[PDB]
Amino acid sequence: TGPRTCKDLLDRGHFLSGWHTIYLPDCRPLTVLCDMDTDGGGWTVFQRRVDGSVDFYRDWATYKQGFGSRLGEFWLGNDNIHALTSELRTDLVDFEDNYQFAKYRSFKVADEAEKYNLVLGAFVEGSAGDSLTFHNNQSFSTKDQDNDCAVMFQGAWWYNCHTSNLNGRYLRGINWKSGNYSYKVSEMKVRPA
Amino acid sequence: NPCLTGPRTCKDLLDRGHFLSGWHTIYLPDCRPLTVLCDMDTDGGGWTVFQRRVDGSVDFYRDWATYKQGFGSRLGEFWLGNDNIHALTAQGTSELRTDLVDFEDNYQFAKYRSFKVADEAEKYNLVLGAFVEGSAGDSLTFHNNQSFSTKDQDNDLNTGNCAVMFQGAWWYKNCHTSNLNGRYLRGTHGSFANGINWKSGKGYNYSYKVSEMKVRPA
Amino acid sequence: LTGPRTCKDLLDRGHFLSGWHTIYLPDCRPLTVLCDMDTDGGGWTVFQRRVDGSVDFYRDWATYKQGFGSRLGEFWLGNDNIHALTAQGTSELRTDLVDFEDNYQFAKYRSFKVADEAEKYNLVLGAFVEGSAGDSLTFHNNQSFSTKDQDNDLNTGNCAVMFQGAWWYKNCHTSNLNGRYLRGTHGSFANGINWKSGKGYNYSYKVSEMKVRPA
Ligand SMILES: *[C@@H]1O[C@H](CO)[C@@H](O[C@@H]2O[C@H](CO)[C@@H](O[C@@H]3O[C@H](CO)[C@@H](O)[C@H](O)[C@@H]3O)[C@H](O)[C@H]2NC(C)=O)[C@H](O)[C@H]1NC(C)=O
Ligand SMILES: *[C@@H]1O[C@H](CO)[C@@H](O)[C@H](O)[C@H]1NC(C)=O
Ligand SMILES: [Ca+2]
Ligand SMILES: [Ca+2]
Ligand SMILES: [Ca+2]
Repeated sequence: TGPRTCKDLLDRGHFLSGWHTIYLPDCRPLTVLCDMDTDGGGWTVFQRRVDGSVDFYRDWATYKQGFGSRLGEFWLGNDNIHALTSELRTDLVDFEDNYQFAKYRSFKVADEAEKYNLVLGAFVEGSAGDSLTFHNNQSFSTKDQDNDCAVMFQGAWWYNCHTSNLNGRYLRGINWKSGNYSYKVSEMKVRPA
Repeated sequence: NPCLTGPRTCKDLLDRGHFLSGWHTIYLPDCRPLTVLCDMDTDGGGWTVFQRRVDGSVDFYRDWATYKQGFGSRLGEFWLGNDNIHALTAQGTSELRTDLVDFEDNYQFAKYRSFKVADEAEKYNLVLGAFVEGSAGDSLTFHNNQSFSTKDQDNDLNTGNCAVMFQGAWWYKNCHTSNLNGRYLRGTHGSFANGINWKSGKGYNYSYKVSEMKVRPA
Repeated sequence: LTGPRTCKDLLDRGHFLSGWHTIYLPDCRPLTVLCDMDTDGGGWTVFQRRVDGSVDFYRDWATYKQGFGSRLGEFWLGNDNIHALTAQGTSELRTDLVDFEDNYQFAKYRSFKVADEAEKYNLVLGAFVEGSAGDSLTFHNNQSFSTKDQDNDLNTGNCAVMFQGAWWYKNCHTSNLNGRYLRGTHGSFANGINWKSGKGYNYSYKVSEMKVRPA
């Protein structure tokens, strides 16, 4: 029928990163941020931090539906991420402009009934080093839902409790252990396996 | 056919499950499409943003015709246009919100119960309801029932030219206690009250990093 | 749709804010482009934008051909698109430049056309009309586009490599707007976002934009 993914869009000749609408297997439309530039492109970005203008210390309902701005920082929403999911790439930039990434061969979040349980594939490569497998098979947790954190390190993650905290505070935190240091830029993105 | 099925406000859009802030098209009461910036994130969301300053990349020291039609960029700073702002507030009760950020990352705000600008014939007269609350303090009530003025069309209550003296465009009285369309002066300035100023907020000598004005139906 | 064919059409239809809109190319191919509705009367289609150095412009032929970058920031629209945009009739060109002290310079030319890929996206430029940046494009008239992997210049070496850009290089250049984002004055010779008649071979601008409008 029409574009299912950012990869479809890239194959149809959309070469600039930006917000495009795609159709989920639901057939429900959704405008997403396509990264057409990184690692071959065709990535759908579901998380972005870039300047600390958006509060990421949010409750369950807010993470469920998504929040933020197409103009800047956002979380796409756990329902959308579930519908969406296919491999994972996390991109990270520090304040010295150093680039660091990690790539997982598969990435899926379950539905709300399974509390958006993270089921993550094998680490593939990445100067950032593996820091999410250790959170595999864990529900998602927000300040208004325990799960052995969210309040301790101020954020929301598949928390006993973490080795990455990308929805943490913009401290200039947004931590990746293998990578006390909060990154300038963080992006989480997906692409058909 | 799209007018009758399309959304009429950002609140409608939020109601249809649009949770990310961004530019969407809505249909004015006369059925004309208008691409607006929806703030879905702040104070429950569903706000239509008609003003935004963020980096000083756009000149806001503009004439009447330019303020009338709107100017700026969807990528950054803009004024939606006085005709559009009138169309959006002409019928019913839109509350107004003002969000301000300083260069030390202090977020401040002001909220009013209703906000309407009249049409061009009435020179976009401001009809402002009650100040509800806001950490930024009230700096708009002073401007109720004032015409809008630009450097080239002085409709203020000052014997001189407010828009020229304070280098902006606004519902100036004699002259102002707020000046959000003022120069992008970046924090403190020696020049007097000619920046993005909110008197009850950071005063007449400090120009905000971020300014946003937005409406939502009551 | 038979609708808007240019950013100027959009402006006439009452689109007053700069931003990305879709237009219909001469062949009815739809294209989403950045419209500058603010500058010099507005109605400009922007095909090049530098603003913060977040995008690598040191790219190969295929990449310049199809376009690259981001609607959120820096981009090159793509040589095929630029050709499609400028084949029929008269597009005038405006080049807008902003230094790190926020001073604006510009250059305006009466006509601007790039040929198709067979003709190596040749520069066909009209008379300089005015501009505070001076004229650093006319030197480049009637010259094939070159990238690091496709050397069509008049130098015995590879201009694109020597000045880390992609341009209508001769021997080698007087402007280099797709050069490295070097942030102001730089010791290194002429490998930044340079406009000789502007801030010279040793100053790289903060902002650069190249745009077209029906004359
Ligand atoms: C907005 O401001 C306009 C000025 O442009 C106000 O118009 C003025 O309204 C006052 C009411 O407070 C009128 O004063 C009254 O004058 C009559 C004589 O006509 C007198 O009997 C009363 O004792 C009282 O002083 C005044 O005429 C009028 N002036 C003009 C030039 O129209 C208007 O009231 C304001 N509107 C709102 C909603 O505040
Ligand atoms: C352009 O240059 C080509 C060779 O590169 C030459 O054949 C032709 O005469 C030139 N045309 C014009 C109009 O300058
Ligand atoms: Ca006056
Ligand atoms: Ca080659
Ligand atoms: Ca050569």
